[PDB]
Amino acid sequence: YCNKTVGELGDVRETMSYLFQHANLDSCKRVLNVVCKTCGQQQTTLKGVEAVMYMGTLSYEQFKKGVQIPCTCGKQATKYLVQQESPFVMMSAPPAQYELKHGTFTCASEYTGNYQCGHYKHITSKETLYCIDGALLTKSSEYKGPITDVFYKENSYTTTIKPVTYKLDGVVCTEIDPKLDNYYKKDNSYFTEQPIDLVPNQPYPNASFDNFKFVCDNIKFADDLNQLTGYKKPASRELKVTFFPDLNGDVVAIDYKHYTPSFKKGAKLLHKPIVWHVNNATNKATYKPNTWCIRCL
Amino acid sequence: CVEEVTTTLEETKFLTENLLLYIDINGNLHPDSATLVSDIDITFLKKDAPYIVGDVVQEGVLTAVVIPTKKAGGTTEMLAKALRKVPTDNYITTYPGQGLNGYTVEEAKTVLKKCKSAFYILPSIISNEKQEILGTVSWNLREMLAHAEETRKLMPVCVETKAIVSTIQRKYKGIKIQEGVVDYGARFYFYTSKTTVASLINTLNDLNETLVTMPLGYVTHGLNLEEAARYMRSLKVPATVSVSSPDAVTAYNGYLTSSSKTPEEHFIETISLAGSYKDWSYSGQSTQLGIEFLKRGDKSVYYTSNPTTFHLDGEVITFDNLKTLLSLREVRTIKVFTTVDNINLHTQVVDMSMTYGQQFGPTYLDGADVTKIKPHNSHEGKTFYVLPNDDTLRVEAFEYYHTTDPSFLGRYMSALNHTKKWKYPQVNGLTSIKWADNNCYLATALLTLQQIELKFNPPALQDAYYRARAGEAANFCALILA
Repeated sequence: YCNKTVGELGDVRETMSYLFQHANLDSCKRVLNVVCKTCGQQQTTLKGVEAVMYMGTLSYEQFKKGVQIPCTCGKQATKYLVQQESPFVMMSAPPAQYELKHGTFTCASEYTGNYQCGHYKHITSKETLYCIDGALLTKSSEYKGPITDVFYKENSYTTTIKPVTYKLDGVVCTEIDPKLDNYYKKDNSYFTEQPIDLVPNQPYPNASFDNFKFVCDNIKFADDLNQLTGYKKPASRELKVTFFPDLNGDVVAIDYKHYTPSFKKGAKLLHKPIVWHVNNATNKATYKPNTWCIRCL
Repeated sequence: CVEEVTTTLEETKFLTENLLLYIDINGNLHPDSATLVSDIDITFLKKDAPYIVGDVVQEGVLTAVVIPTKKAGGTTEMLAKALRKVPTDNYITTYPGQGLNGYTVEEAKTVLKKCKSAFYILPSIISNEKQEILGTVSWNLREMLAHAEETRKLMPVCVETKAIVSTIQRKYKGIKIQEGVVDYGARFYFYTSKTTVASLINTLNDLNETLVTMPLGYVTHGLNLEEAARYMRSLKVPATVSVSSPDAVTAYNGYLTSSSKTPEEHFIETISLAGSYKDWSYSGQSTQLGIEFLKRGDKSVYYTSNPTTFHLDGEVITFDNLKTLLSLREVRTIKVFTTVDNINLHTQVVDMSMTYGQQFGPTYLDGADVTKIKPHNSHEGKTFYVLPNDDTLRVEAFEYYHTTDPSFLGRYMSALNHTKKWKYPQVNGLTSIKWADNNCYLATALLTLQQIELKFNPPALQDAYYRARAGEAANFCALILA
């Protein structure tokens, strides 16, 4: 059936492929999922012919976790397999080394030789790892060497590993288990950076500091805030500032240690605007966030 | 002056060759402005970059204004003033803020009306025809009154708010305060605190007037900001919301962000964020016939918006029907073993939506009742037993065994079947058990019973102890555990 002659060299892959062609395993099912960074994700379903074999050194758990493949768009894509209704799955690849122990796999075969001459050995487990080389027998509990032939046993398996797709203010990206909860979500869209969960703030576009007055018991802090605004009489509106944890005032003073990436655009505690202070005073590292927060006001 | 023309760009250039464009802070053209001057060099826009948020760039017959997007933040009258920074002349431009900027068509038209310049308008590629009914701004009371006066909108004011009423009288001198409608520069409506928020909302709906008002209940009745936002969403007429605290404005914006789009587009966006729905796979790509929807197997779905309807294999299905069909994909199924002689080959397939009892009836597993318990993943591949109900048999069992448990028999049988799998050798004439399922204390109790004087009231229990001391410890242990 292989259409070869006596003494002719052969490949285990093609022999097993022909055997499975003449075998009867049509009821087997295998479903795989492919995830790309930007373009999109796809689902792949395979029948018994494709389910039995795959080209790679991946084990069962390695295939479950995911594989790396190049996408047609030039980016790198992630592929993983969680589906099985079949007795076994076979894995093979170009030569490489592997380490295995008793109970971690079904059986494996070893090949060591040149392109025109090679030797084949198989490993099987009954009580421990057993290796047979023709009339020779080897028994051990652990083994490590250049092995590329994988056979695994499974009845049926299915879990809930799923990809996630999200949009970043103008761009749709797909990732596996992404940290999207750190962003802020509007309806069904996320914002640029990742702050702590807080109400966003919006600065004035190309506008001035609106020429409003700051009032506080800490007169030095209020004067520093006014200097941040470039205050000139008369005042358009007046607001009062109170220090944490006193939230009764119009504005709340917050220590710079609570800075978050979104605070470069604006900062908020509750619905009221907030200001930054160090040692009950302003400094440049707080002057810039205070400038942006006043631009929000 | 605002006028919309059906002529092409070159034909409209006959009226005026000046063009008005929109760019970001870095000078990058917005898609409409980018398509308008795609054949002309755009480096002069970025020549003076970076700018402040809101600026104007002019060169030759091309005019541009820097505007932000609502994703980062923006308001209506600030955009109007930014456009007012442009010198007053005749220009050809699209509606400002359309597309990615997030501004609606009505807001753009109002902004253009506020501007002193005359504009000739061409249709935008991405038009925000759907109106954002609720919008929060940081403008103070005087700016709110100026906006209401310029747009001729009505502002309801509660007379109990002494500071706001005093400020209104300070700006619009001579106005009287009473329960009535006053038209003096801006449009005013006054009412006492006795009027409920719901009654005020109903009155505003009856008037059908466009409004610029404070969040109802938050300032006038002491309600929280979320309740005010919900009440304003209950209001039908569009309104502009502002408060003295910009942080409250940001909180109101965050409230408005959730459930912002229409239900069909909101559902599509939710599926896109999830990237799937139960077992479908979302694609979200555009084709010549329609935009793609979630896909399962080899068949894909496509939708066309306004009205949002879905297409599948040449058939059209409504949004509600498709959503209802997708919601019914909670079918979780498991395969479990069932038997009577406990050695035969028999298998049952059960769904995880319902409990074991709802589908089959009285069922137990290793002494644990599963009749009123919904399965999970770890229950796959387990063995179960089912027995009908008979009160007379249970009464007889109670009479024999002196136990009132109605579920005793099923748990006892389930435990006995599992315990029969074990082996019980002996050491020094005393039973020994290989360690399994934490049987150490059970073995210790067995050893204690083997050495002490012991009698029982139930004859069945006494016979079971007799058999256990002879090596048939499985049944006795099962009875003890039950």
